[PDB]
Amino acid sequence: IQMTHIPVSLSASVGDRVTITCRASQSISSWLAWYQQKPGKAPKLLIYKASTLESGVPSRFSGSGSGTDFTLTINSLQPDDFATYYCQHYNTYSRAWTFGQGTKVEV
Amino acid sequence: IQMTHIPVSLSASVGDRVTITCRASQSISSWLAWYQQKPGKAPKLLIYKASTLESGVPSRFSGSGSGTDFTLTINSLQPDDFATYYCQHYNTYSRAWTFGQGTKVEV
Amino acid sequence: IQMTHIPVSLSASVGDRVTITCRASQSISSWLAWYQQKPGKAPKLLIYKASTLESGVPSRFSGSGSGTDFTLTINSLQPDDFATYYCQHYNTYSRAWTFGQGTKVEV
Amino acid sequence: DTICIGYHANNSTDTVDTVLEKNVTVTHSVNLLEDSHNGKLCRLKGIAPLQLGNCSVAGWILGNPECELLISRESWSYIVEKPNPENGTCYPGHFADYEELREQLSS
Amino acid sequence: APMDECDAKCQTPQGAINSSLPFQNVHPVTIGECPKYVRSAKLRMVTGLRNIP
Amino acid sequence: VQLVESGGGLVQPGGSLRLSCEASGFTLSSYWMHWVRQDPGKGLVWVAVINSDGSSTDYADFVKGRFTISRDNAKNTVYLQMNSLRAEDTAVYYCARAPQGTVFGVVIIGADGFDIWGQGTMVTVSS
Amino acid sequence: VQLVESGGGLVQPGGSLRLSCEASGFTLSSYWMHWVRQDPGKGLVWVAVINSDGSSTDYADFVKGRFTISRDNAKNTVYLQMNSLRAEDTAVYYCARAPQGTVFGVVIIGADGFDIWGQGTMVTVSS
Amino acid sequence: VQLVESGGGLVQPGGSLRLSCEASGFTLSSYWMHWVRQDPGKGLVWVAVINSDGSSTDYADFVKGRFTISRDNAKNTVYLQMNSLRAEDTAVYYCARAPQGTVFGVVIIGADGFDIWGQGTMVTVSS
Amino acid sequence: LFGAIAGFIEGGWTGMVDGWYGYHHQNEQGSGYAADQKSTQNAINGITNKVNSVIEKMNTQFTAVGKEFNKLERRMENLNKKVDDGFIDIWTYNAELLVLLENERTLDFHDSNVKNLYEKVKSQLKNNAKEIGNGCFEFYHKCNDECMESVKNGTYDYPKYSEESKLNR
Amino acid sequence: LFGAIAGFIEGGWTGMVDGWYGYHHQNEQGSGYAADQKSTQNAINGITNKVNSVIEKMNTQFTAVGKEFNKLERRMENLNKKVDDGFIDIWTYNAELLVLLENERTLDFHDSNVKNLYEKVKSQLKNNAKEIGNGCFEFYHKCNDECMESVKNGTYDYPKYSEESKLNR
Amino acid sequence: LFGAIAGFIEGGWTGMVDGWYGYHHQNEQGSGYAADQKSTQNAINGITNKVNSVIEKMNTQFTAVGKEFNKLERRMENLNKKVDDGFIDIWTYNAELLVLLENERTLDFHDSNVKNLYEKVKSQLKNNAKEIGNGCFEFYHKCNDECMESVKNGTYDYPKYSEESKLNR
Repeated sequence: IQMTHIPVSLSASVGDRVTITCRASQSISSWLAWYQQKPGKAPKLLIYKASTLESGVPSRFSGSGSGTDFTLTINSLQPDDFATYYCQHYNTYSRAWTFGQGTKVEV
Repeated sequence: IQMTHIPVSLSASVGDRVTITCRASQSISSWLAWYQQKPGKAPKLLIYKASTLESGVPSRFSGSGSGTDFTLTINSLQPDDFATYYCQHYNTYSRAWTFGQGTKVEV
Repeated sequence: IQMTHIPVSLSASVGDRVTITCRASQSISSWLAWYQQKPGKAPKLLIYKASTLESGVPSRFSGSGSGTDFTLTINSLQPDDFATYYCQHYNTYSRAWTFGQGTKVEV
Repeated sequence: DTICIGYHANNSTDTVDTVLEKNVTVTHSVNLLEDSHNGKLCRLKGIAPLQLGNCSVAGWILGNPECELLISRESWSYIVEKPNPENGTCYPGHFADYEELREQLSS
Repeated sequence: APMDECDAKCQTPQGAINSSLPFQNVHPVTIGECPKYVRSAKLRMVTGLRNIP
Repeated sequence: VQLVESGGGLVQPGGSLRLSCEASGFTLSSYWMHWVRQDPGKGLVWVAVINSDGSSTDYADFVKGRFTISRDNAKNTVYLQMNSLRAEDTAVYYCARAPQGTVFGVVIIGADGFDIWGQGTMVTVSS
Repeated sequence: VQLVESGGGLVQPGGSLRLSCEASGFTLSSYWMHWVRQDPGKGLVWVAVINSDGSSTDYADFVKGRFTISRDNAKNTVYLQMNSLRAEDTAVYYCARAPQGTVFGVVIIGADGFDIWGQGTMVTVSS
Repeated sequence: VQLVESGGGLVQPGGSLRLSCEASGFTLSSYWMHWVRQDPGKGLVWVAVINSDGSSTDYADFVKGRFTISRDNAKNTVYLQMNSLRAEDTAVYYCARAPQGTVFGVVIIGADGFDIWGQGTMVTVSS
Repeated sequence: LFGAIAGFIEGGWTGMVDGWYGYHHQNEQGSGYAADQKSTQNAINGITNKVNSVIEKMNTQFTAVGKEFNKLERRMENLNKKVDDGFIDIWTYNAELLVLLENERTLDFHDSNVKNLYEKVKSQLKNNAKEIGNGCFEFYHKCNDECMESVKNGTYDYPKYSEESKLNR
Repeated sequence: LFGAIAGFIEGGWTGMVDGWYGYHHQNEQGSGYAADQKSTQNAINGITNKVNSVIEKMNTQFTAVGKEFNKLERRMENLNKKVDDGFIDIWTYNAELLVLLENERTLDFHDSNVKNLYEKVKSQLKNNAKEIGNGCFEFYHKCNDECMESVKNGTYDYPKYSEESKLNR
Repeated sequence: LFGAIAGFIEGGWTGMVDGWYGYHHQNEQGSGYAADQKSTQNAINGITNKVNSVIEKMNTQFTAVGKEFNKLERRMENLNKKVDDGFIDIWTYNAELLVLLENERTLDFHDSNVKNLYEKVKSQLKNNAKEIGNGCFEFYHKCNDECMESVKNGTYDYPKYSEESKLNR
């Protein structure tokens, strides 16, 4: 299974909507997780099951999608929201964990 | 398919509940339309799907029935409700459009 | 079908929640009736369908259970609630009416 | 000679959500939600609305000198008031039970 | 909103609605024979099959 | 409503006896009628059942054709005729009423169990 | 929204006529078009129906190749050609519009019957 | 809650190394443990996974029996031993925890993804 | 749920346009599609009645909204807002759950209709035809447009072809 | 939904009255209607449980209705009427939808029971009987009342009649 | 509802742990249990979607509760109670009933899967195997681990074993 990120890199201003799309080689249902990693740190989970928010994640993040096309929307971009975002296909059954290349958001 | 009226003619006073019953030769489900025609004029559609009222038709009209037997009831008969009432079996699928013989409501 | 009582006899004080269990040889769904009988008198029906209170009985009686295990609770025991309690399996279909041995509550 | 049993497929992009699946493409569907509107206030059963304009219900009912165009109007379907009316009670003071009067005039 | 010369059946502060559909998501405030306000953004009921072409 | 039973008494072994329930306050044609027996101080034992039309009857495992149950809805009476009585069959006999459900005889909603019992007639056997 | 009819008149038996409906207020490319007729004093009977593309047309039992239906959506008109007319075919002809069905031709939710009718064109057959 | 990683260092090609994760704050016996390597600048690559009981382990497609993953719940630690390391396997290695699932290993409700990660140990292979 | 759609009949047919369910036949006289009018008519009746019945259970709103409260009437305003929000939440839940559950039920219904049509044809044909398994039957006797139309119409004459089919079997 | 009721069994039997589902047998000793006790008992248990379980979720009203407001409390009166009417509308919708959906589910349940009983008899008989298709099996061997009672009771002895059935087949 | 679970497959298997549905094979090379990955994966996806889709329709409460009224505001207080308690009742219903209905459906869902899986194997084996009826098939030809794995994988080669199976049958 392969995860592809569109766009590979993107730039936007603070207070603007942004969409990051992850596409799958096959149908992976809602077995997707969105992580955020800042340089020289460890990733923090943002979304699991393609729609659910981790406790502590601000409500400005919104995940949406099913099947083969998925999306992370960061409404009202903030300075603490400039990092590399990763999509992961995780399936404990069938033992499949796969990470995307990642998209860097800049200003 | 044949559609018949009971009674052929029905005379009632103003403010009296009226009831016209249309019976089918087969089971036509809820594919019925009640039309009203005053002498020397085009018919106006009162009810479709044996229960639903066309927009603008007064609420004093009611529709009821399914299968083979159906009924139009005009509670609180008013002077503008003295006309000829027709029951039509319409089925765009199977292409069946048939009109009833007609009922007359007099004073 | 045999219906057995646990315990055969019981001693409890006023104001004390109590519990009488009746077990069935096979599965009898919710076909249980709980009766109460004071000495030298006809039984009075407390519960039918293993959960439903008969009209007129106090709300303190609570029936529960299904299948093999059934439980009758006299919450907040009162002086009038000292009698013998019978569990009956009644099935009009299959024509099976069977009474339990009995459970005597004392002071 | 072969006979095959099958179903109907078309070029639809209509999608529905089920309990078992999300974003299921379907041959035919109906939309039970209304999202569009005219955009302009319009009459209701013929009777025109009463747009007070720059004056509020207090100014309309006390006869504010700076909006007399509402004096002629006597029948209406609903009243339209600006979100922050400015031409209300010219002489400063307290209008007793203003909200109660608005409720009374709403009917 | 401005005032037109329509003949509508429902009126909301954002504008009028002319539909026999059972629900709406325009505005909770309504005047006339109006559909029931819901907070959803999509209520689509399937009448056909799964599309597998 | 009430059920009043009669006919109990002392009968010698091998004898015969008749028990009768009379209703007061309800129509007997709309209830199944049950006969139960309770040994003095012991538990309750079911004996016989008669339908609402006298067509279908049932008897317990210890009644090998000894007992015959019958009904008369016009007089609102239920009859149980015992013969070949033995020393074991001595007890207080109760008449019980049970509702008749629309589906066959099963009640889906409403009252289902033995709603109204009698007062009990003592039947004793000895020499 | 209204429908206007034209072309009706007196025609001899074994003749020909052309009736036409023009629609104002709506585009009839999204409506099935029906031709019905009412005898003077008698009831309503249905003659012909034409689809929203002209591909599927249906005719009543009494008309066997006599009548031909046609439609021009650009001109917003629907035509009916009658040939080999007889004395029976003497009636007021009405043009009705029917909403196109949501699924196939069946409307699941919305208007379903003949919402808008014409005014009537009198067709007479006599010598 | 935290995971701390140790053992990362410089090892020659064809060498061996032994990374260890210690978890403070929770119990290791109720979490799947994952080892995820990230090349400097490049993305995240998943390396290995060990179950709650150490019975089922899985490895990536680029590790040909080189790596062995082990667990010790009593000591609250998870170890990953690499042997026959090549030049390609130089990266920052992270330790991730994943919740167990209500159905088999798949979680139906609640937290599902890698909730808590480590800080990273830099493993460099060069001569 | 019944195994017909996306089961042993994998994909749909874009060449059939006159019905939801139907047949695809291929004999020496040619190939063609046809729609089962009876099954599709029953499905249309059921779907129409379900949708309409669901709708009429909700009476159209024939009222108005809007109230105002002063500063010393905060409790009234909170109560009114709570009532309005609770009613909106209950109705949103009802609408969403109804659509979800009814959508699953409708898809199951269509699946069942296809399965029942397959079983009807199978029961008519019996051993005169071979069940390939992709939704198709291969006849053991030569069949023309007449016997095709008999199979579609339900008037298949099994005894007529029994002797010929037995020899080829 | 399962094709048994109003499917390959065209209509019901007025002659059997001891059950919902049953058998109709015809041998040299006569014809008769019997009612399957196990399946009908299971159906009664399920339907009783469903009806009661639906009822218990509807808590009995144990309160009162009625309030009075003076002319200066029109907002109070409007709020009270809104609350009462909204609760009535919600409960009416709940009851009506519940009845509709449960009715469809119950009819499907009965269809499933009839189909399962048919399949049980079919699997019991195997190739000792021929499926006529109207819900009936014509035996390839002579069957008395004992073997009919065996089929009804589920204790059919396929090997005993296997030799005789094979010869006639 | 479909007759697989608790029907012609009496009980479950404790030895199978890797999936809900699976196979139990026994050849000359030994006996073993395997779990159907595809069917169990589909079931997991369906049940996860069902649970989550139900859950997200009820948004979490964000406000607070509690209001105070003096002796002259009793009509207020009752109204407040009449709202609060009322709403609770509705939600209680909307929860309890939901689970009830959903629970039944889920079980039926599982039943269907088992049935479907069984049918698939039928369509793979045809006359190469004999239906015992307890839930399995006795092969009419020798089968090793390769052909058993083909049966589980859906790639059964019917033509290869057709000649051998025909002789033994």
